[PDB]
Amino acid sequence: DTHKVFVNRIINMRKIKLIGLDMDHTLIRYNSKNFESLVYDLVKERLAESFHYPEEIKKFKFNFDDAIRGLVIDSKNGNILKLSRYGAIRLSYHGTKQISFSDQKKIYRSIYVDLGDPNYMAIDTSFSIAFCILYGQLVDLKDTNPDKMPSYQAIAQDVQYCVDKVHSDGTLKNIIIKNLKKYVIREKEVVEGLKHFIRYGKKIFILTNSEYSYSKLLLDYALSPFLDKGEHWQGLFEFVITLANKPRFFYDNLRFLSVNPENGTMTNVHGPIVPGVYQGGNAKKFTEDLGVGGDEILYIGDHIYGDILRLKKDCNWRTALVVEELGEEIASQIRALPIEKKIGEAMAIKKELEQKYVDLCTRSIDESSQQYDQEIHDLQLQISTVDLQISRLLQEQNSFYNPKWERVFRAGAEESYFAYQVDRFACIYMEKLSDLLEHSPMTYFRANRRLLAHDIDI
Amino acid sequence: DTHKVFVNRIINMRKIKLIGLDMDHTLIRYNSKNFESLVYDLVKERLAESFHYPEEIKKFKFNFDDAIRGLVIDSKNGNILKLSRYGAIRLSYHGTKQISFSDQKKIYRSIYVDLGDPNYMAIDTSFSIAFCILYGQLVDLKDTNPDKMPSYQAIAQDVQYCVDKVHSDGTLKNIIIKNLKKYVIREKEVVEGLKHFIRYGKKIFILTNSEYSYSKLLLDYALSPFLDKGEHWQGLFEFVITLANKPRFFYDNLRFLSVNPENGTMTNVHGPIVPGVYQGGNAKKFTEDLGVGGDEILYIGDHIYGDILRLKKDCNWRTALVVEELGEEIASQIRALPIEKKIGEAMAIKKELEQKYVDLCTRSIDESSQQYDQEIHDLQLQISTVDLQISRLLQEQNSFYNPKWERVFRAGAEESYFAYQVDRFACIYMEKLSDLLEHSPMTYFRANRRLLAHDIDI
Amino acid sequence: DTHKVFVNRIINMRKIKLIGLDMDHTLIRYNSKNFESLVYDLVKERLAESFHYPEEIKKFKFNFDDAIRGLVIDSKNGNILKLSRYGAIRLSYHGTKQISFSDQKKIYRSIYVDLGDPNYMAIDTSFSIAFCILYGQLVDLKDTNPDKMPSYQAIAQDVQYCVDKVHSDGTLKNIIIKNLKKYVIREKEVVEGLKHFIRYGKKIFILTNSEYSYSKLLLDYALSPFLDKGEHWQGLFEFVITLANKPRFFYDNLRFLSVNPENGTMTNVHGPIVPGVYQGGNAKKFTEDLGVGGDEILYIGDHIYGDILRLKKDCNWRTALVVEELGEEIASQIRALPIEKKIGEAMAIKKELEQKYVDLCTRSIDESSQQYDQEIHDLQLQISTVDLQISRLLQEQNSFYNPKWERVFRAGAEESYFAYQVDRFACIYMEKLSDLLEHSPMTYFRANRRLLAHDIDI
Amino acid sequence: DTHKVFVNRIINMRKIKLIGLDMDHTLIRYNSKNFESLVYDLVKERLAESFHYPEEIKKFKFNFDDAIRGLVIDSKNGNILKLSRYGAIRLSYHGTKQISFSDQKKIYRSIYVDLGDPNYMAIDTSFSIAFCILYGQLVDLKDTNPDKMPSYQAIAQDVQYCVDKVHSDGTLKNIIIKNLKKYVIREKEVVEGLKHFIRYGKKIFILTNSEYSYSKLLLDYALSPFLDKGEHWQGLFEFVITLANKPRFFYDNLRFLSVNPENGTMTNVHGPIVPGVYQGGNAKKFTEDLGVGGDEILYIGDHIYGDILRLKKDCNWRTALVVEELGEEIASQIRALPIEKKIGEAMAIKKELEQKYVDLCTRSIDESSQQYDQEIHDLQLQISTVDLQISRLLQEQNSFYNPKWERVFRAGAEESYFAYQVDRFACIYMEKLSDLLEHSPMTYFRANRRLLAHDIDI
Repeated sequence: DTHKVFVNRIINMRKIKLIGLDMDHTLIRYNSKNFESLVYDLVKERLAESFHYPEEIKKFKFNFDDAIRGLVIDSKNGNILKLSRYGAIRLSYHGTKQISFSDQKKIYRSIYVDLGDPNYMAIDTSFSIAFCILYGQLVDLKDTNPDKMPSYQAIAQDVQYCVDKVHSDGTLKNIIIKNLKKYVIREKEVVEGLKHFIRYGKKIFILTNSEYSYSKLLLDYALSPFLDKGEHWQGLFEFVITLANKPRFFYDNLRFLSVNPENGTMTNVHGPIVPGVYQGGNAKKFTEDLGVGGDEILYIGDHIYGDILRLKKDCNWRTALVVEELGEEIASQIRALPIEKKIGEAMAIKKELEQKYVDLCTRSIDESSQQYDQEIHDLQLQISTVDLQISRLLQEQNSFYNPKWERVFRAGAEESYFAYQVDRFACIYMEKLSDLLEHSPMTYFRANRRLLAHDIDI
Repeated sequence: DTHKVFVNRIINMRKIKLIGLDMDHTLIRYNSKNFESLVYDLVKERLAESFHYPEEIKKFKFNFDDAIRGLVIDSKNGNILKLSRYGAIRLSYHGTKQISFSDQKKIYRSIYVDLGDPNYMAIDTSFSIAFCILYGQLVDLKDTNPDKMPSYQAIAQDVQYCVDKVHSDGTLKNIIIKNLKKYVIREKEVVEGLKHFIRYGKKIFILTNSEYSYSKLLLDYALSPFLDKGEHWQGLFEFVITLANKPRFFYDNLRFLSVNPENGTMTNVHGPIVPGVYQGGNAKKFTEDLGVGGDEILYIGDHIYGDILRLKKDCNWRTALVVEELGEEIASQIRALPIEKKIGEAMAIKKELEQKYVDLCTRSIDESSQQYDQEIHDLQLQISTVDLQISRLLQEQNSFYNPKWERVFRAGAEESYFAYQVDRFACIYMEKLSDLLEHSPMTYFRANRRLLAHDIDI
Repeated sequence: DTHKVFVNRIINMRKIKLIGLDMDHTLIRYNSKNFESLVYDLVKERLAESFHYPEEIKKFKFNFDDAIRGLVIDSKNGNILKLSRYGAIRLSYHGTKQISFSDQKKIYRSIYVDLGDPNYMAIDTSFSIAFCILYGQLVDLKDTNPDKMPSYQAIAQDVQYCVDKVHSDGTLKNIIIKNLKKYVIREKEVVEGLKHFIRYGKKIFILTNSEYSYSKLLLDYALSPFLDKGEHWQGLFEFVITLANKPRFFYDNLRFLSVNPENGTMTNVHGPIVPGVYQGGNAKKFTEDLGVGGDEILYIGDHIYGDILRLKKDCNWRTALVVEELGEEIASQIRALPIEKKIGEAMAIKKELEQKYVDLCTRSIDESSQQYDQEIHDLQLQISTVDLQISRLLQEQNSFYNPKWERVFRAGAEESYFAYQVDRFACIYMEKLSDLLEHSPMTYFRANRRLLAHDIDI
Repeated sequence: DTHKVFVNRIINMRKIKLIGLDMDHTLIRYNSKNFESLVYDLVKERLAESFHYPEEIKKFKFNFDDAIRGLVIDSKNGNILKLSRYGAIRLSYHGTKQISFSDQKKIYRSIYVDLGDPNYMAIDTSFSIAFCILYGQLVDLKDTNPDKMPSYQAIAQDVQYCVDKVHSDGTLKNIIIKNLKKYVIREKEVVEGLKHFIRYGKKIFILTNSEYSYSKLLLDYALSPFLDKGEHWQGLFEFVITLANKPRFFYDNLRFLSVNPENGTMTNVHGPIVPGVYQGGNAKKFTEDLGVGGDEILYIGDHIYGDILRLKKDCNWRTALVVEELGEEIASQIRALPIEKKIGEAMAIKKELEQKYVDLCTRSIDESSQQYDQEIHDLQLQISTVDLQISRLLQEQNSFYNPKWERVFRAGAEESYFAYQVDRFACIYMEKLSDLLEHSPMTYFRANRRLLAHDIDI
C-alpha cells in the first residue's frame, strides 16, 4: 500500500544478530530491462553458435513486455502459462499465440496442473523473463520447420544450458563489468542503511554466486563512492561468501574455502570460520561457527531460486525477499484506483438489481404462477446493460497492466502462483533492500490478521 | 460471520444442473459426540479382540475434547500435532503429554514437516477425532510396557484397520440402525430445501459408502416423516449411488452396477446409466451419460477424505463442503468478541508505547550519546506492564476454545492446515447442508477479495 | 531346452492346495496372429471414429512381425525400443525407422533409461504387439502432417484408451464369440490335465477379466467337448471369479459379489466366500476365507500385466507364467544350433590367434624393440579375416530370428528386459498351461544353480 | 574361479585411454580388520562424547565377524538383514538376535522389501561392516533402557553422522597416518603394474576423497619405496583429483580447483584442465577437457558408494570394482569343494529315490487302488534318511562360511543383493587392483554367456 516493508510473518529485528544479502540484484541493483536484454542476446547468440540453431533466431527482436515475472512453462508442450495460487491455469500460450479456454481444458484435461511433475519449470530465477520471451519465439520457429530444431523439451533444456553456461562461462559478467552504468544502478541510501544497521551491533555479510575478483569490482564501484574519507567497503561486511552456490548453499553440505583477499588464492578450512572472505560453504556450518541460532539470522534475496519446501525446512534461518517488479505493480494499481471504484459501484448496482431479479423471479413460482412475464424481461435487459458497462470497465483496468499477462501477484481474482511463493517463502518483502534499511534496525515487524470468510470483523 | 454460506470461489447456482450429496454426515446429520464415542468404543473393543492388545485399554475413558478436527499424526513417532497452513508445527503431543518447543525442534530438526512423507496421516476423515483420542491413549500404554504392544506405526495401522473393518464389517451400521435417535438428528428444513431446489429443475442425487439395504433404512427414517401424503423419499433423488467407494469414485474408473430397489440384487451395466439405484461407479462415466459438463455438477461432502490435488485435478466437477464443527467455532469467536477488542486496544497502547521507545532510543545514539539512560528504563517497565496484561488477556481468550488445541481454522495467528484444505478443496462451505438449501437455488455465490499486504484498500 | 517347465524358483507342487488360472490366454489358448490382428483392426477403426484421426490410417496394413513381445515405448518421443536386463537400449526405432547408435546416445544422453519415469510404457500386456505395430505407423503419419494429429504422447494415450474401451466396450468379445474357431484354439490335453490335478485333491479356480455371460460361452466351447457323459465343465472349478479386474485383484481391496450362475444377477457378500461364481474381489479376502496360506496358492497367467514389485510384495502367493512366444524362440534356437557352433569355433580360432597377437606384440616392446614389425602385420590381417567370417556367421544367425528385433529373451549377449521380468515374476514358466498339467500334480520343481563368474564349476 | 579378473560386461582394454583409481582401498590397500576396528572405535567414542550416549557403549567389544559386506539395515525397526537379488529377506536380525521366519513375515507383511523406501540403508560403503556391528549393539542397549537413547532411526542417523564427521573431522586420517603399517598394506606389484600400463600409452589418474596434504603422505609411503633411482610417484599419474567428493563427482556439476603441489593453495579454474593436481570437479568437465569419450575412460573403485542407476545413467564412463572380501569367499568355496560334491551326490540319490516314489505313488491311484500301502511307506523313510544326511552336510558346508550371515555373493541358492549390485555396476571386478594390472594393458575382456533355463547347451 503506502508502506515500504510488506509483512507476511512476524519478525523482531532486535533478535536478528546477522543479516545476509544476495550481492547481485539485492545489494547491488540492476537495470532489469537491460540486464534481461543482455542475457537474452547472449543466450540467443550461443544457441546458434554451440547448438547451430537456425540463423533466423539471430534476427529475433526482444520485447521486455512479452513476459511477466512468476510464469511457468512446461517444456513438454512448449507452453508458457500463468498459474493461480493453487495451480489453476488462468491463461496459457503455446509459443506466442494464446490458447482458448477450450483447447487448454482439452490439453490439460483439467484447469489445474501438477507442479510436482518435473515436466514443468516453476523455479523463480533472475532470468525467467528473458527465458520466457526467448522460449516463446524459439517454439514459433520450431513449429515452422520442426525438422531442423530439437523437441519442445529439448529447446528448453538447451536454453537453460546456455543461460547457465553464459553465467559461469564469464561471458555475462564481462559485458557488464565493462559497462557498470548501463547495467548497474547505484544509490547512497544503501550504504547509509548498512552503516545504520552496523551502528546497532548488527553484523552484515554477503553471499554471491560470482568469483571474488569480479565481486571486488562491483562492490567497489557500487559502494566505495558513498563512503567517507578513510572508510572502505570491506569494513561494511563481517563476512563475504563468494561462489556460494546459493541454492545448495542453504540446505546442502558443501565445504568452505578461505579466500586470500589479495592473491585470490584459497586454502581448505580446518576449523571454525572467522570474519573474512570465503568461497562455497553451507548455512549449517556457518550458523554453527558463529555460535548463534538460525532464527537469529536473516537472509535477503532477489529470487527464491529453488524449492521453497526444502529451502524452508532444511535451512532454518529467517528469509526475506526483495521484489523489484513491485514498483510497477503498486504504481499500476494506484493508477487504476479510480477505475477500480467505478467497477465497484457498477457492481453494487448490479448486485441489488439482481437481488431483486430473483426476489420477483422466485415469487413468480413460489406463490403465484406467471404474472411478471414482462416484468422480469425488463430487469433482464436492465442487467445486461450494467453488466456490459462492467465489461468495458474491466477492459480499461487491464490497460493499466501488462496486456499479455495482467499483474504479477494476481491470477484473476485470487493471488497468483508467484504471490503464493512469496507468502510462503518470505516473512518480509519489499521493492528494494533500501526500503528495509530505511527502518529502525530494532523494528518489530508485525503482520496484519488474515481474517477468514466465516470470521466476524469489528 | 453473520452469514450461512461461506464462499471461497465463485459459483453460479443457475449453471448447476445437478447436486450430489454425501448421505452420511452431509444429507443425514449425526450426533458427533455420540457417533465418535461409538466408533471409539467399537475400535477400542476390536483391538483387544482380534489383535489381543493389553486388556487395560478396555478401561480407557473417552473424552471428546481430547482432539479437534484437522489434526495430523505421524505414525512413526506416535505423535499428534496441529500444523499451520504451510506445515509449521504450532503445537505437538507425544501420546498425551505436550512436547516443548525445544524438544519439538530437536525431534523434527525444523519447525516444518513434509506431508508428502507417508509417515504422516493428514487425511480429513469422519473418524479422525476418535482415532486421535484413542491413538493418544494407545501410545501412553505403549510407553509403559513397550514389549507387549506393536510399534508406534504398527498401532496406527492396526487402529486404521479396525476403524476400517468395523465400517465394512457391519458392526457400526448395526448399532446405529437400532438406535436412530441417539445417533442421527433430523430436521425438516432439509426435506423442504431439497423440494425447493427440485422445483427449480435441479436434479439431486446421492452417493453413499453404505449398502442400499441400510441406506433405505436411514433415508426413510430421516426423510419420509417430513413428506406430504402420497409423497416418497425416493422421489427426491434422480440418482442414488450406493457403496460408491467415494474417494476413488471421483477419480478412478470402477464400474457401475444397476441395483434392483426391491430384491437388492444387481446386474452389470451395458450402456448409459439412467435414473435409479446403482452401486459403485465413477464420476467420469456418470458425467458422460448425463450429457453435462463437470462444472454443471456440484457435490457436497462432510470430509475431504482423500488427496485434494488428485481429487480436484482428476475429477473436474464443483465441490462444496459442510463443516459441522463450524457451529462451535463461530459460537466461540462471538463469545470472545469482547475479549478480542481488549487485547486489540491493549495492543495499540503497546504499539505506540514502543514506537516512542525507539524514537527516544535511537535518538540516544543517533544525535546524542547517553542522556535518557533512566528515561528508557521508565518505558521499559511501562511496556512490560501492558505486555503482561496482554498475556493474561490472550489467556482468557483461550478459555473460549478447546484448551488442548485451540480453534480448528487457526494455527496461531495464521490459518491452520485444515483451514487451507477447505480453502483449496471447497468453493463453498457451511456448517450444515440446510444452510445452502435455505438460499435461492438460482443464487450467484461470489467471494470477497483477498487483498494482499502491498494492496491499497479503499 | 528339451523340457516343458522352466524353473526360476523352487516350488513344491505337493504343498500347493489351489491353482488359479487366467481364463483368457492361459486356460483358453488363442491364435496370437489373429487375435492381435483383430485388436489392431478394432483400435485402428475406433481412432478414426471417436478421435477422427486422418482417414489414411484406415489403409494401414498390419504386419505381425513388425513387433516382438517385451518391447518398451516412450510416449514422449514416440519411440519403441528393446531394453536389456538393466535398461540399456539394445536397439531403438522412432516410428518405423531405426535410430543410429549415435542419434540414440545424443537423444537419451546415455545408453540406459529410467523405467521409473512414467513417460515410458513397460507393462507386459496381451496387446503390446498390436499396440507397438500401430503406434509405429501412427507416428509415421504424425511426422508427415504433425498439425492434424495429437502429440506423440497424446497418440499413445489415445491408442491405450481405444485398446481399453474396445475391451470393456464389448466390441472385441463379440467379434470373437461369433468366430470361436478362427480365434480360439482348443486341446483336450488341458481338460485331461485339469482332471488329473483334481484327482489329487488339488482345487482349481479361475479368474477372468470378462463378464460371466461371456465366460460361460468360451469355457463351454473350449472345454465341454472333451468331457465324458454326465460331466460338466463347471465341475472342474471350485471357484470362478469374473470381472476380477486382475491387476488390482491381487493387491487391492475391491469387494466380492456373489454371482447367480442362472440369471447372472448378483448380491453383495456378507461373509466368507464359498465355492461358486463371483465377480470382482481381491486375493487378500479370498486367501483368508479359504483358510490357507498364500504360499499354498499358485496362480498362472499369460502376461505380468502390472508392476512386478507391487504384485510380488503386496500379493504373497506363488505365481507362474505361460509364455506363448516361447514356442518360436526355442524352435528358432534349435534351428540355429549348427550356426551357433560355427561362430563358436570361429571364435576360439580368433581367441588364440589374438592371444598370440599380444604375446608377440608385448614382447616387441617388453624385451626387444622393433623386430616383428611385419610379423604383427601378418596376424593383423589373419585376424581381420576370421573376424570377417564371424561377422557373416552372426548375420546368418540373425535370419533365424525376428529381423527387426532379434529374440524375445535376449538383448544382445545378455538377457532382455522381458527375460528379467519373467525371472523376477514367475517361479515357473512354460510355453502353454498344458505343459504344466502334463507333469505329476505332486512334482517338486527345482531350479538349476546360477553359478557366478568367480565360482568354480565341478 | 581360477582366474584374476571376473567379467560381467565386455570391455576392450585397447580402447581405454585413461584409467581412474580410487586412492583409498583401491590403489592403496588396507587391513580391513584394523581399519574397520578403528572406525568402530572412533565412532563408538564420539557418540558418548557429542551425543552423550550411555557410557556402557564404551565397553562394547568389537567382533569383525558380526557382519558381512552387502547387508541392509532399516533404521525404522533397527534391523539388519541379508537381502536376495530381488529384495527377498534371506535372514534378518533385530539388533543381535535373529528373527524367526514367522516373526519376519508378520513384521514385513511379505518376504520382500522396497529398497526405494528411504527407511532402508542399502548403500555399499567402506564402513558398512563396522556400522552394522555397532548399530546392532546400539539397538540392544536401546531395548534395555529405551528412555535414555534416541529412536532406532535416530541412532542410525547419529552413527552415520559420526562416521561422516570422523572422516572429514580429521580424527581418522590422523590415527592412521601415524601408523602407516598397522593399517595400510603395500605391494610392489601395484607400482609395477602401473608402470606397465603407462608404458602402453595409458594415462592413469586418481581421485580421492581426502585432502592433498594427506594424499601426498599415503602415496609417498605406499609407492615411492618401489620406484627406481630418479623416479617419483607423481610421475605415475597424469591427473590427481583430491577431495573429489566421489559420489557426486561422477554425476554432479561441482567445479574444479587447481591445486599448487607445493603450498597446497588453490585457484579457480578458468579453462580446460591440464595435467596436475586439482580439487573437487566433476566427470562431465573432466571428460570434455581431455577430448575423449566416456567409453574411453575406466574407473576402478572399492565400493559402489551411491545409487547404481544414477551413477550408470548419469556418468557414462566404464566402471570396474575391486572387492576385497572376494579373497575369503573364493578361499571358503574351495575349502568346501569336497563337501559340495557330497551334498550333490546325496541329492541325485534323493532325486531318483523320489522320482520313483511318485512313479509308484501315482500308479497306486492311476491304474490300481491301494496295493503298495507298505511299499510307499518303505521309500518314505528311505528318503527321510538321505534327506537327513543332506541336512547335516549342508550344516558342515555352513561352517566354512560366516556363521551369522553365510557368504557375501549368495542369498541362499540365488545371488545376494550385493552380488546384483556388482553385476549391474561393474563390467569387471577382482579381489585387488593388482590382479587387473597383472594382465596385458591391451587385453580384451569377454564375458561368459549366461544361458537361460529354456536354453539348450552344447
